[PDB]
Amino acid sequence: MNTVPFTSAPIEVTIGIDQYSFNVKENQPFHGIKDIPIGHVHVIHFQHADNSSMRYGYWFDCRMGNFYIQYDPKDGLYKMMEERDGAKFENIVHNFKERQMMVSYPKIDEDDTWYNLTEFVQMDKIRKIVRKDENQFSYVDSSMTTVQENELSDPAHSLNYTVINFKSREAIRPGHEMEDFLDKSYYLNTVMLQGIFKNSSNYFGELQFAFLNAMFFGNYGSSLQWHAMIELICSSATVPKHMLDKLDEILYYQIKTLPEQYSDILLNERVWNICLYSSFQKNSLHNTEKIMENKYPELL
Amino acid sequence: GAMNSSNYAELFNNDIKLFVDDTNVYRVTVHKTFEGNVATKAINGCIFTLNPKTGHLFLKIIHTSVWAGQKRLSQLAKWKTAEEVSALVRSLPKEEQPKQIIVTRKAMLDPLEVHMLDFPNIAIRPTELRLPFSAAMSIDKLSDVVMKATEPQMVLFNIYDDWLDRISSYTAFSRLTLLLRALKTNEESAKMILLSDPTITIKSYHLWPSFTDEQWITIESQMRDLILTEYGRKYNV
Ligand SMILES: CC(=O)N1CCc2ccccc2[C@@H]1CC(=O)O
Repeated sequence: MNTVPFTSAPIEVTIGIDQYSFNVKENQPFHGIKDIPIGHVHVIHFQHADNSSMRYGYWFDCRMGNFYIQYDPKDGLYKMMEERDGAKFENIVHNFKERQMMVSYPKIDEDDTWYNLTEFVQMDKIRKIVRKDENQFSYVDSSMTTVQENELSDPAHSLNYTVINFKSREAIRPGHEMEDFLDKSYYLNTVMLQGIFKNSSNYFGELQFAFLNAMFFGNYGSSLQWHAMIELICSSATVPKHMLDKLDEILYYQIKTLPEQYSDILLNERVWNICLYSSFQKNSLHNTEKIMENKYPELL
Repeated sequence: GAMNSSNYAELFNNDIKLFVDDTNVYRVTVHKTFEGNVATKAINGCIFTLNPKTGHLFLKIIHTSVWAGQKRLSQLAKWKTAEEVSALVRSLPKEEQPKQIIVTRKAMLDPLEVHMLDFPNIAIRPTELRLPFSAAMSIDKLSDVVMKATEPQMVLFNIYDDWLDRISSYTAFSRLTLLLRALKTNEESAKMILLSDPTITIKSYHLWPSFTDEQWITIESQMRDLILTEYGRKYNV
């Protein structure tokens, strides 16, 4: 179990850690989060009580270092920092606990949800989408635009998701215009899987990261990317069978975790009706179809 | 963006543009078989690609052999249209290539955009004008060259004959659309109006009769009357 201490909590905030969230009052005695199931990935995120604009947060792996949060009164946000003095960090985290001013990461043993949502997400790939090499953790917020969006304005603050554009030369072989537009298998298998992502694990990892950035920060470009990566698979007549069966599990858990009252903003009606009812893979997403119908029938 | 009656005069500026109408590409007759069923038979079709400023019409004849052994022909027809328009553009020198292509039917947008990926500076747009280019096959000489074709063929016409010697492009396009709207609404009566006087001839190299300026005014009135008469008949007005 790892710990993320907080120096203090000078401003009232809602704090998310992975799929959980809790509230901290202004100047409340709060010194962070204890008992974190070390994993391969976590996210800690913030939405200030006095301004719910800008949700923001940090993706991190407890195995890469000792991280803590300190509020910056000049920039007005909670900042992640790495503590390079391990003896100092151990001194804090064995004491702050000893004072009992930390909240415990509340994991139920039956609940496998965080790893089902982040199975293919890895920090090394996160750090290529969010470029900031001096830190081992990665900052994302509600406003950051994607590289693709920028192409249609600060490259340092962009999300470098893989560009997917169904009406592009990359997606359409000259001489195969109708074929490749109606069946995106070439673009999925040769261009994306074999060429760019190299394997399905990296593809699913970016798909999962995009979903989570959309849900936790309300990042619109991440939502576009999530939907694009689903539609690319579903609109391909030829998809390895291991990929289809795994996709159904991935999407099921994403739909299961989505807030019920956030459906009007996090689910694209066109993409989902196409994937579940029209596409080549309409019959290949049995579990996702079943949760979507019984949880969000109005979208369909 | 889409074209409409606000930016209508823009059609006659000096940026080359082409209308593309695909409604006569896939054409069939519907008849009854021997078991009693109903079967279709394709007949030759055409793509109507018209530069509205100069009158130039690139009539690509779609020969029925295109369809042999193919499935989902109404879908294929859109992609075949897009393939041929792209080929036309590619064949042209750069300074003659269109800056914009306006499709009369929105279903043509994605096929044409995909086929035109090599030309990212050519804008592909729909229109909110209801244009009557589906009645192109009511023009006898166009219908005749399409039906007689035995292989794919491109035929060039000036759909304005020599009118631009005397009137503006704007006026010529209005006359063209009036004639075609009348032909679409009551083809036989519209043809009567045009061929009523055997002393006014169609030049071997023209599509329409050689009317004087004052005869065109009369003809246009008669076509407006035909269109309004048919409206009243249809809606009981
Ligand atoms: C695009 C278009 O309408 N063209 C260019 C190609 C071409 C070729 C043969 C005859 C006419 C045209 C017309 C003439 C013109 O409008 O400038």
